[PDB]
Amino acid sequence: DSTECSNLLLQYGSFCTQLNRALTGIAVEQDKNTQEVFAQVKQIYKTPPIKDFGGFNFSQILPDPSKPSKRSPIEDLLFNKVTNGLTVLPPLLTDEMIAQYTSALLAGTITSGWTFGAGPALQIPFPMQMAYRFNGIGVTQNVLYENQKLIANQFNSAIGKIQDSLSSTP
Amino acid sequence: FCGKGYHLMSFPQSAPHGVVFLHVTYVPAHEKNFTTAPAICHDGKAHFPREGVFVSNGTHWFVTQRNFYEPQIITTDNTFVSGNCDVVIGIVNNTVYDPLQPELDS
Amino acid sequence: YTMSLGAENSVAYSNNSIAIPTNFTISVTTEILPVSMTKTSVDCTMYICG
Ligand SMILES: *[C@@H]1O[C@H](CO)[C@@H](O[C@@H]2O[C@H](CO)[C@@H](O)[C@H](O)[C@H]2NC(C)=O)[C@H](O)[C@H]1NC(C)=O
Ligand SMILES: *[C@@H]1O[C@H](CO)[C@@H](O[C@@H]2O[C@H](CO)[C@@H](O)[C@H](O)[C@H]2NC(C)=O)[C@H](O)[C@H]1NC(C)=O
Ligand SMILES: *[C@@H]1O[C@H](CO)[C@@H](O[C@@H]2O[C@H](CO)[C@@H](O)[C@H](O)[C@H]2NC(C)=O)[C@H](O)[C@H]1NC(C)=O
Ligand SMILES: *[C@@H]1O[C@H](CO)[C@@H](O[C@@H]2O[C@H](CO)[C@@H](O)[C@H](O)[C@H]2NC(C)=O)[C@H](O)[C@H]1NC(C)=O
Ligand SMILES: *[C@@H]1O[C@H](CO)[C@@H](O[C@@H]2O[C@H](CO)[C@@H](O)[C@H](O)[C@H]2NC(C)=O)[C@H](O)[C@H]1NC(C)=O
Ligand SMILES: *[C@@H]1O[C@H](CO)[C@@H](O)[C@H](O)[C@H]1NC(C)=O
Repeated sequence: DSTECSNLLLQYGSFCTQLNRALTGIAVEQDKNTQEVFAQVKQIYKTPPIKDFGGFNFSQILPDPSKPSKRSPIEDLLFNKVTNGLTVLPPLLTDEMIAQYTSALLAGTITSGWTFGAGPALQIPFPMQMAYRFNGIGVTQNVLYENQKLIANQFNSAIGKIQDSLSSTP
Repeated sequence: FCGKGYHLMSFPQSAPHGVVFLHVTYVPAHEKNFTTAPAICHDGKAHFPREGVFVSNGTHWFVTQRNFYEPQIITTDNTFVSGNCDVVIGIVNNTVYDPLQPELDS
Repeated sequence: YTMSLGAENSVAYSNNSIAIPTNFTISVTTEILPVSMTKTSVDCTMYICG
């Protein structure tokens, strides 16, 4: 609040304007970064109420209705595990909307495959989507269909191991 | 990476201190519902599409390519056999035509 | 206002139904990328002292 200091500071010119403009550019760049990463869909997709995906379990990655934050158990664990003229501007997208964007992406990739990223969301059963992905890596569809229960069990076990590994590693 | 949709090709255009890419992409349109199955059970054998997907318009079963609706008769030429019908969950019963069958008959 | 994220779409998922496209659209989109800047040179001695 010293007026003599500001009068002497005016001799240095527009340094303050350059610092403010650089910080403003960084601040809008952060919002642009979040927009580029998470806002890749303009349709908010939802999963069906019945979670019949041919044995595949997505409860650890789908949003939890019991939590007020509407986050997945993995996302809830991730958010718990991260801990003079100065102002902190809030981000343009709140954590709830970023969680909503991830929920829309998860619902699109579960119910529609990769079709929603290239156009309209075309529904496909998840054991058929998985077979298509198996054909993408050069494995025949029969291998997926014959061993569908084992693949679903392995996927569920791996997702549980992911949650345990995040909860157990500092 | 090269536009929204299934990328077909791209055109470069010069711009002042920059480049403009005209991305020509293929977007699916006018989608329609069909009843689908993982496999077709015929003669105690499980048939899977070689390159397409089994679809049903309500009464009849066909095989079509995945990204465009083009129904074709389920034959041995466009399906492959792996195992019996007891393992695949959701296998349905339908006939599988054999192109060679009228040939040895005549 | 509180900004909307997108239009709400519910995908009609079931374990035995698929959606197959019957038509297509040839879509051309623009992507603008900067390549270079203006090449500026500053004579340090002339700028500071003339
Ligand atoms: C999907 O996975 C969840 C989590 O692994 C399963 O929920 C568990 O269910 C068992 C018995 O039903 C309980 O003993 C556990 O405590 C539950 N865990 C959690 C985190 O809720 C769920 O049963 C699985 N299947 C379906 C269809 O949702
Ligand atoms: C599903 O498609 C098939 C073939 O495109 C339809 O079967 C044909 O229907 C026409 C119209 O009645 C008949 O003239 C043909 O003889 C039928 N073909 C055969 C092999 O029987 C069938 O009607 C369609 N089903 C629905 C519900 O649209
Ligand atoms: C699909 O076709 C198979 C083969 O005709 C059916 O399996 C037979 O079903 C009868 C009646 O239940 C049994 O007596 C036979 O022993 C079965 N044969 C075999 C090899 O399993 C099957 O039931 C049909 N499924 C549908 C939904 O029509
Ligand atoms: C495929 O069928 C489903 C249900 O038979 C259609 O989904 C319904 O669409 C109407 C109109 O938009 C909605 O009012 C319903 O709420 C939807 N139901 C469900 C369960 O999602 C779907 O539109 C059909 N797809 C096509 C391409 O016609
Ligand atoms: C696929 O879509 C195209 C347009 O995207 C359809 O072409 C139109 O057909 C109508 C009636 O025949 C004409 O009046 C329009 O002028 C056509 N548009 C263009 C751009 O040519 C085409 O008929 C559709 N095909 C199917 C099988 O649905
Ligand atoms: C789909 O679910 C129904 C029960 O609602 C079941 O009868 C049918 O066999 C299932 N189909 C597949 C392919 O899992």
